[PDB]
Amino acid sequence: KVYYHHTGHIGGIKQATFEEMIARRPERVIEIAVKGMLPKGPLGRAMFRKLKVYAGNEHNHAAQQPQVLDI
Amino acid sequence: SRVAKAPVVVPAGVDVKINGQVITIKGKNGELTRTLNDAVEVKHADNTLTFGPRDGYADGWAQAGTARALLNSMVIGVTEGFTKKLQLVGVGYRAAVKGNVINLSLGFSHPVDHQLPAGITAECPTQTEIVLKGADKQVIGQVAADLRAYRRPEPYKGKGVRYADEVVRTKEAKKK
Amino acid sequence: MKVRASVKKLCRNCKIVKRDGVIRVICSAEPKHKQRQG
Amino acid sequence: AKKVQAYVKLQVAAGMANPSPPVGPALGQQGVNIMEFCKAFNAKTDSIEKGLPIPVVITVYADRSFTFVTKTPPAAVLLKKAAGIKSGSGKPNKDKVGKISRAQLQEIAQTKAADMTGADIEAMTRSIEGTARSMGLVVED
Amino acid sequence: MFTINAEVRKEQGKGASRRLRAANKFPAIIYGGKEAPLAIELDHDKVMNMQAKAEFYSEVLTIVVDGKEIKVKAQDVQRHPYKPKLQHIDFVRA
Amino acid sequence: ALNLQDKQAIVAEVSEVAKGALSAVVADSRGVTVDKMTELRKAGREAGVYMRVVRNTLLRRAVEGTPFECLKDAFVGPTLIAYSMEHPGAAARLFKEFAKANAKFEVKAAAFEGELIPASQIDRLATLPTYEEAIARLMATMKEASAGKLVRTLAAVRDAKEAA
RNA sequence: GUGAAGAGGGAAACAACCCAGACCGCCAGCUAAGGUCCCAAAGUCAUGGUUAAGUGGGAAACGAUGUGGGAAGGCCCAGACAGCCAGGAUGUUGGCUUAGAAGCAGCCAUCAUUUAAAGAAAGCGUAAUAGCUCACUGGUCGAGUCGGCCUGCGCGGAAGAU
RNA sequence: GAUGUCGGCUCAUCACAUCCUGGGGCUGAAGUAGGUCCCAAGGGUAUGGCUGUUCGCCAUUUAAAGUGGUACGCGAGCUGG
Repeated sequence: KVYYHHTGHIGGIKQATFEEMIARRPERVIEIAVKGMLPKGPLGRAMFRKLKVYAGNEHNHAAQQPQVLDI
Repeated sequence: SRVAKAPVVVPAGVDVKINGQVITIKGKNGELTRTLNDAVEVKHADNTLTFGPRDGYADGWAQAGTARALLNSMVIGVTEGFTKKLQLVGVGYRAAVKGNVINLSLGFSHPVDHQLPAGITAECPTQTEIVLKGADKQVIGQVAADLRAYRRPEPYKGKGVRYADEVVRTKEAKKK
Repeated sequence: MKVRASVKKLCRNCKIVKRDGVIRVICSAEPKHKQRQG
Repeated sequence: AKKVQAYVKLQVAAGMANPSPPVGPALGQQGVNIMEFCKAFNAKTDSIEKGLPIPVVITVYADRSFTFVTKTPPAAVLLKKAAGIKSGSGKPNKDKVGKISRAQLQEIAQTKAADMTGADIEAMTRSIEGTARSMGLVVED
Repeated sequence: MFTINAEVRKEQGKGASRRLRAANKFPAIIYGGKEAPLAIELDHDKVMNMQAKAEFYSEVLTIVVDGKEIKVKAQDVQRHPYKPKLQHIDFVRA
Repeated sequence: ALNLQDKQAIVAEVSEVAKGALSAVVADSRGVTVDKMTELRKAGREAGVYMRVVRNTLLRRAVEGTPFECLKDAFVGPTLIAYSMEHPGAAARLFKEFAKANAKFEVKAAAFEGELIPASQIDRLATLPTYEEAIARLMATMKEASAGKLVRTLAAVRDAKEAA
């Protein structure tokens, strides 16, 4: 699992292992895991902007009184 | 499968502490002796270790023999201690311990900084003779294994650090 | 090691053992037998 | 492995184990000092004819002290003398360089009797048959 | 040597034989003498792993069906085009 | 079933000779070592002793199908069994012939005419006076009991009454 | 047959494929092929078997002590299987070859002998002799194991202009 | 009712089946060196001549003188042999 991209430069694919992506900047494994689950352009941007992950275990969301949900 | 059927019957005075799947073997004359059984479920009884299938795996007897082997090796490590005297052939190489550190030369311009895991201790009578002491059968060979990283018994003239069983065997040119 | 395909028994101690999805010939007579893949 | 074997093999002429080449390398390789063996073999060789190579089978302890059985000359030396042959054919069965009767064979077999383990003087004879066969003597009834 | 069983054929035709082979059963007949051929169904892997010994064919067979026993020896074998598996075997009274 | 008869036959074969033996002797080696065994077969044909080397699986199944005397505790661990139905002293002599290039503590026990003979005692049976020397010790024993003991006691009560 | 002379459903969709043959309208309902975690309409479906490869969900030659089940069968506590240890002998360091030439440098013999027992040797090995594992024998050893065959599942072979 | 060419220059780009350093197995490899040999697309990757020349030959550099594709890349960039 190496998260394939070609943003625009240099011969080759460029890559990053799932482990680098969870150990450093940990948001992104789960971020580009839900990305492909939402439709096309406009509706898929509109569904996405409601979510936040931050880095992990550093949340600021005490004051709203969050409703717990188990998966 | 016959060595998965061995009831072990652990010795008197070895402390085998069971958290269900995690087992910690303690006693005198070594440190840091443990197993995480993850493929197989291990019940202790009072001392008769019994091996069977774990949730989310399908292979059988295959790690149950390993559990037997690995738990009993550990038990045997704390009781008598498995042989401790290790040694190397080839002039000018060495493995002289000075404290927690193993001093050797490889012609390198840096200090090699080869050092012991926390799960072993060592001392040396002579610069080519090393005695590693502990009660985990895996660790004593894991530091040997790193010592061997660039000093394997060579396949021609055989020089290297020599210990226990090793799967390079040495070979000859065709017979004279 | 040479990469190859299909593993055969070169000497009476070629055990032949499956490490990952590739079968290694590992022998304990001669170091000469290490075919990496099967 | 102790690296111990009973009945390690040697063949050296009864007056020539004073030099090392007639003993060859093997003895040295299992660590029996050649002079010490030479003195001990000389004490037991006087009823044996000199220069006839005697097989001697040694059993060895840990500390490399050694014990030795000395034997009457090979069935192959005796068979060469009795057939009027210097040497064997160098091919078994196909090549003939002579012939042997049973009565010359039963006496070769008694000359080995105290070394031969067999329970019958016929079994002992039977054992030396394939030694005549190898050297191009036909064993005739 | 072998003591086996058989059933008499419920269904005949091509359409009928193929639903037995879907179920890992196969057919037979015992011919010879003055008397009729007894058409029968067998179980496939009952005789496949017997016929691993050469004794299924070298020695006669006890085949009991509706309590009738006549004694029999194997005859010529029909096998599937590209599998050794038995499509049909013939038998003669012995 | 077995592929061969050798393992099942030998159980019957060992019980047969070993009830019958007037002496047999059960001794230890786990690899009897060839120089000595062949030297014990060489001599064995002089003396008329027979020797089999035999597994504790066979010896246990033998005790189970057939009753044995005074050897069936010495079958435990690695075992040779040498046995004689004739000249019982010679069976025991064979162990002093094996003791010469090898160890004498290896006997666990023996039986001799239904008697248990313990490991230490059998070195004495193997000493084996000849018939003239046997008659002569039977006389020393009777001349001892006759006149030697007689004076031995009367001196020992005379010393004791004499007071200091 | 379908398109040509056809809507609508599914397929990453096309001209032809699988369903099917658009009268128009109805915030009606069912069923088809094709679907049923999100994308996206419905099953993270229940029951039993099985696998470590994202195999599944990309193809052949070919091969192997990768992995499981099965019935029929040999071995199968009278002790397997074969690991671990220990013996591995008597003529014999057989003949030739050689300083020695020893099962294993090369070649021919390829056996016989006391044996409860050890091939004049399968494989290794100072290049060779020496030592070594190996059945078989005797300690440990007290249960599965192997050939045939049916069968679920795996493997590498399968490296490219973006 | 048209994607318009070779050789060369300019400017590049992507596949690794890597020209090379680098890590490492085998070797009938003593060590060195080579043969054998797996990983790897990151970076650097020479120049004058003759011919219309792809291809050729020669002189020379470089530790070294690579492999493949782009309307036979690239005239809504350059030539008219």
